[PDB]
Amino acid sequence: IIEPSLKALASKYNCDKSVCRKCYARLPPRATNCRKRKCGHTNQLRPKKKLK
Amino acid sequence: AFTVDQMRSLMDKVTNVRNMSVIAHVDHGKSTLTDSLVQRAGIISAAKAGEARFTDTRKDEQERGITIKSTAISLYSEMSDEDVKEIKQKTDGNSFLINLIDSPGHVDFSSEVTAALRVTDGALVVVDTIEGVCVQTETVLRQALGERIKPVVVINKVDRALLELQVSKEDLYQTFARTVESVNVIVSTYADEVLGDVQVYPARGTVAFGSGLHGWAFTIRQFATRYAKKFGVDKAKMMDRLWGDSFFNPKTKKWTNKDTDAEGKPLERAFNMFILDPIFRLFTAIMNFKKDEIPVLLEKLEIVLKGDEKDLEGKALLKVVMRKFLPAADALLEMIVLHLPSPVTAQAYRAEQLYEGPADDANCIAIKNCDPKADLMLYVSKMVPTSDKGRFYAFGRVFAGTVKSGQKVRIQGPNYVPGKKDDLFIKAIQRVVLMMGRFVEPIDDCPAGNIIGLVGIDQFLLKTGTLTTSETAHNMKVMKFSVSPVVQVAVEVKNANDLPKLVEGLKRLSKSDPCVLTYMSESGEHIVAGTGELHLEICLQDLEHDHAGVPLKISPPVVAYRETVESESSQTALSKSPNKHNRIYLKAEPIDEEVSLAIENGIINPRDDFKARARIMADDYGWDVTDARKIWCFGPDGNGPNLVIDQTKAVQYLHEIKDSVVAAFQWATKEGPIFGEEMRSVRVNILDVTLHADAIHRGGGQIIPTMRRATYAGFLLADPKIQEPVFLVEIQCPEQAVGGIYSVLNKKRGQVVSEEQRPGTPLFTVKAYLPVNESFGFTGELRQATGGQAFPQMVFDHWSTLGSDPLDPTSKAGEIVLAARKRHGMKEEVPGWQEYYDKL
Amino acid sequence: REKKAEYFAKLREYLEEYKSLFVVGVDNVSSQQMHEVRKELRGRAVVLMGKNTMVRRAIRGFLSDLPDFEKLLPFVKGNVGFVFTNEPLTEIKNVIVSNRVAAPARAGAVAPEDIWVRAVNTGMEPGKTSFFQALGVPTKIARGTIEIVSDVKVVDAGNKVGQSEASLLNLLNISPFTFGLTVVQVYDN
Amino acid sequence: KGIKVTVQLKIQNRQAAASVVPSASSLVITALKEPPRDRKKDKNVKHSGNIQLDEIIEIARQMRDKSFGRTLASVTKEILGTAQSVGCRVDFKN
RNA sequence: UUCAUCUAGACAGCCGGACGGUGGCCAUGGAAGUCGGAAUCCGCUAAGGAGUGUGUAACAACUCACCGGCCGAAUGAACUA
Ligand SMILES: CO[C@H]1[C@@H](O)[C@H](O)[C@H](OC[C@@]23C[C@@H]4[C@H](C)CC[C@H]4[C@@]4(C=O)C[C@@H]2C[C@H](C(C)C)[C@@]34C(=O)O)O[C@@H]1C
Ligand SMILES: Nc1nc2c(ncn2[C@@H]2O[C@H](COP(=O)(O)OP(=O)(O)CP(=O)(O)O)[C@@H](O)[C@H]2O)c(=O)[nH]1
Ligand SMILES: [Zn+2]
Repeated sequence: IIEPSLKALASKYNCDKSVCRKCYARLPPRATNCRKRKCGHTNQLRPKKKLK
Repeated sequence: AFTVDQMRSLMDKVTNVRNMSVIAHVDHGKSTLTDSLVQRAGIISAAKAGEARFTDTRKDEQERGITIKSTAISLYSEMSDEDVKEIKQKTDGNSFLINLIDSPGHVDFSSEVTAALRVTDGALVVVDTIEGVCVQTETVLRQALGERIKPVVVINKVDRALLELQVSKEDLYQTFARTVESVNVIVSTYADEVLGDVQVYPARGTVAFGSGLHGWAFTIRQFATRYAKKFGVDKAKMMDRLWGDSFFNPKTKKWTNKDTDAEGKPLERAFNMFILDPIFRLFTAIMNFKKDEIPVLLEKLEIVLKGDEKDLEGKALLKVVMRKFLPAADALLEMIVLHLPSPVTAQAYRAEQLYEGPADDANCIAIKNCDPKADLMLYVSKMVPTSDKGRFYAFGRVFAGTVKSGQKVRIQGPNYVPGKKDDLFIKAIQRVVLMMGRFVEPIDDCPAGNIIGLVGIDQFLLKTGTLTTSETAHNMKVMKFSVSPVVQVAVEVKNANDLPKLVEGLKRLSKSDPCVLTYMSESGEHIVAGTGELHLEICLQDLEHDHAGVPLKISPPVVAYRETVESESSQTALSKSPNKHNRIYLKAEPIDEEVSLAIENGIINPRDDFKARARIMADDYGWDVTDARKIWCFGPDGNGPNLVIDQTKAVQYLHEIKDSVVAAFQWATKEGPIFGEEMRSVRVNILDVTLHADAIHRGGGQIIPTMRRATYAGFLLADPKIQEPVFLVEIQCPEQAVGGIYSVLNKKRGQVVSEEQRPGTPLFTVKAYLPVNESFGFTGELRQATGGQAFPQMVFDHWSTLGSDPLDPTSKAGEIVLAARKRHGMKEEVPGWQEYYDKL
Repeated sequence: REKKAEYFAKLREYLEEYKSLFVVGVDNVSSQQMHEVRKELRGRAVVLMGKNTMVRRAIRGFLSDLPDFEKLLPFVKGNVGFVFTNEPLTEIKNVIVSNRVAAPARAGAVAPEDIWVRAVNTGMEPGKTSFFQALGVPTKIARGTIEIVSDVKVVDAGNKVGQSEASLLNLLNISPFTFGLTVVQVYDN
Repeated sequence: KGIKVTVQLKIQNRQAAASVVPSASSLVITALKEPPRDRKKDKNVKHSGNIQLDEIIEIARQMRDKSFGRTLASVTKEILGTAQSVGCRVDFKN
């Protein structure tokens, strides 16, 4: 365990970002095109699942 | 121990006797601190052999680092009598035996701590530094605290924080701070109103700590006392005002309460400059492999280290120095003789919980005074075995009288009052032997409050026992103990011959340990119960040998499917026999499901006179008054779920056909057509019959067909549905993490019943109907959804109703009649409607 | 804009004839029991704490029956709001500042000022007593009551309200998150 | 007494215990509607009723949890009817 | 292309409320602002949905819809090739 106010520092910057649906890159918490070119800027995103 | 064999002079000196129970988490540190406690004894392999682990006693303990059960400990400890009158007790002797028992963690096992906790005289729980309280040190300590008992916490493993965790002067004091405070707040969850004064205070010498690997401990006394030989007087003053205040010491010796120096700088720790600056200086100095600071620092504290023991750097220079400073023998056992009661003091509030009668008879003064001259009863719960097949010791404790070898005492049972002649036994005892760790020592007599092994009496008690010799007294309690009746496993011998070794194997395994339970199926099969999974692993693994003598095989158990019809038996069915001899019309009226709970219990027992049950049917069920017309006798086995009809035409029939019609439909009312076995709340209505002959052209093998397709057919014509049992379980846990219970019941086809409060907020159990067909690992996934602290209880109550249409192989019921038909052995469920519906 | 036309007429009908004008810039508020001070203030003065028309609140005084309407055109900032009465305003100001009901912050939002915590009694069962490891206060149970051993700070200047240590701060019942009804400008006629 | 989980009004302070009702949301519906309002709602669902059964509803306005203040019974009668999805009590607004 | 919004201060951005009725009706052991069944509501209003989404097992703690302040203007969607 650590202090949860500092957990709001680390988990925001590695954990609670967004993810693509067709090639599984990590995406910022508002995006609409998976910026890696291979899936072709697809409009299919979702939240990365919750902590534990 | 050097008390060999002076261990009888100390047992009559009853003020000099104490005994405890160290219960904690699993990979936690119990079975090595006890090895320092008996490293004081001259029974371990001295110099050095630290990892003694005297709970070994067996294999599958040393290879795992684990504990199942453990015997006691004898010892005697030497000290000064100035160092002992801090107890209130008027004790005279200098030597003290600590006849030590204990019991492990393991939430699976944790009915076993009750058998060694309703018998002991003090609770000494063990807590890690870096972990704090774990989840079941507190639950397993508070099952039970309602005894009363004296919970003295003894934390340990400060070395793991001390070298790995890089602990500083403040953070480890915050570790003891939040650990000790967060563990003693929970002690007064159900502490009593006056004698619940067992709030752990450190400065009163209670919270001793150290390492099992480095093998040492101390509370604040023995670094206030050998420190109090210098630098002032006295022990109670500088030990009392300690722990927060603090002093200054760069220029002055003022003892304030604040945090600010006169120019503004923060002061210090009161703790780690007084009392543990040598542990930072010691091990932080040693673990950099310096050679300049350790002899001079050895001169800084208590000349000298001995002999050869200088040069051995590398974990021996580490390993021997605190052992030179202090043992855990003049530390922890010093705390044990200071603040822990004798049985003559602690037993006075002990057996009003344990004595079933009112405070009336000679035991209500001879237990309270714990007379050594009085009657000779005791109490026995756990049954430790020895290295034979098993002629297992009765772990007993006498509460009254000096018990004697070669003695004749009455024996009683679990739930028994001595009025009747059944199950009280009058035998004599073989031998009265004592035990330390893995060894034994025979004795002759003992006063009250002393646990002894008891030889040979084990044949005549089941998992618990009292054995009295003043036959007006009562039984001693069973308390309705704790966790885990709980789970079921089908068990079966191979190769079809060692059934006697199995049945003697488990009827002796039942007397082996009281935590497990065993019983028989609906079919008389061999299922064994259990407390969880790894318990059945650890003992039902070695039901292989030492318990039975033949290897076995394990299978999940077969749920008792039942059969039901409910609605109207759609068509008036007909049956023509394979000989052209008769026709059968019928229109079955399945009775309500009130006879499901109204066919067994004492409201009706059939084959009475034929008017009294007419009063019960007309006055209680809703039938007519002309039911005395209706019925004669039914099936199966007397106790069947039917009582027969008369919709036959009342002209002549059924007094020459009954003797092979009521002797015909036992199948099917003991073994049925759709799934295979019997049915309840059923009622066929034979409208028409035919016997176109006399009693020489009918008979046995001609008339025992007659229901050959009849109540088979019109049984199976309406809907019918197969039927299941659904348990009445309850699950107890506090409301930190109840959130998994309702959800996991929802994912396992369960039913919430209620929710209950209590004066506090622990143990908020929930009543839940939970069906048997998915009730197998339910305790296990309940542990995965809670994480430990939720203790199921499970019992049978009733027979519910299933409705997923078994006659068509589509749904859940079609699946279980399908695969359970494949293990039944016969093939498909019959389509029919030309079979069983002969169109006449 | 024709639904913004009923922001004209609801501002027209109050700015015709009456006595006072009193604007209040209320960014931070707690609406619930301050419009129970529209229920104790039921029919006293309907507030108009409305739209971005700070330019056209002073432009649209083209009637010039009271030509002092041009006051807030160089006030294109602040959340203005009109109340009015023909009564002495000195007595209502005693009660419309006493709307200092407060709640916890936004689970970790801003903080007004550093708060010192003494050892004062509350008197409940031991509830969150085993849940003081985030802040780390020495606090002891005695007589079935919660008593504080030593004084440990909670907040510090520069840092704000949190969620670990300040969730339990209103188990001690102070009022950080209100920002009550604050005076901006008062004038008669 | 109530089928909806009812809020009550009683403080626990030194012999003060009498279950009185605050005239809350589902609490005027128990009194004004038919005496089958505490009864006949175990299997039933009944979103019906349009008979003008009262015109003097305002004899609980000093009890009905002061919200709109200045008018006798204007605002409450279009609150209920929707908040009171049993009936509507008026031909005023639906 | 079509339908819209505004220098009468639009859009994004941060500061702010995010209610009283009323922990709305049934349902639900319980379903309290956010969980199933229909409907679908006024006062305060600057605002409030039977609430956008987390949240306890039912609560309490969080995010907006609406419109307040920021500063000075052009933006928003659906589409079409
Ligand atoms: C240990 O305490 C209790 C509870 O654990 C529980 O009530 C358990 O239930 C076992 C069952 C008892 C039923 C009666 C004996 C007749 C039908 C039996 C069951 C059906 O197979 C219903 C429950 C569940 C078990 C299986 C086989 C389906 C039963 C069985 O033991 O066979 O019994 C023990 C004694
Ligand atoms: N570092 C360190 N490890 C210890 C200490 N005491 C025990 N261990 C570790 O624990 C294990 C030995 O088991 P031990 O902890 O003594 O007993 P236990 O955990 O109580 C066993 P049970 O709880 O089942 O009775 C080893 O892995 C050993 O390294 C200690 O003081 N320091
Ligand atoms: Zn991409």
